[PDB]
Amino acid sequence: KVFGRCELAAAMKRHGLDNYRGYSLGNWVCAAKFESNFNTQATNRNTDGSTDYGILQINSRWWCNDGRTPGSRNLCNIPCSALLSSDITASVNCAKKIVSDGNGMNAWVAWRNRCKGTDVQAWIRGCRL
Ligand SMILES: [Br-]
Ligand SMILES: [Br-]
Ligand SMILES: [Br-]
Ligand SMILES: [Br-]
Ligand SMILES: [Br-]
Ligand code: NA
Repeated sequence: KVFGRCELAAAMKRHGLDNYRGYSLGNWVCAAKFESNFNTQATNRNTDGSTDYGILQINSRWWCNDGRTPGSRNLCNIPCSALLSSDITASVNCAKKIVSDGNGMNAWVAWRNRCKGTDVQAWIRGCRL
């Protein structure tokens, strides 16, 4: 599924992401835009052999199992394929663990480089929330 901007905002809000660990909704929508272009089916392989999955590009080295990342953990206790569903519940729950592990949303490189310190509220402007 490719989400619309306001559609994703509303889905994230319903799943408790608005102001989760102090990050306003616009941060999460901005990160999803530049990580996956709002596409739940996005995948990207990294040079170390791990793969990033889904709307928030969650990495297989630490967070999910994809059966092909040898030295890896599965901290969200899910198959990586569950992160590609049109239902974002799995991605959101896992993201909540990630953002809580100490480094905040800096775990998402695109957020750091393209959202951090910008007017992120712009990403939910005009939306019915
Ligand atoms: Br957009
Ligand atoms: Br915001
Ligand atoms: Br594995
Ligand atoms: Br959903
Ligand atoms: Br933080
Ligand atoms: Na893994």
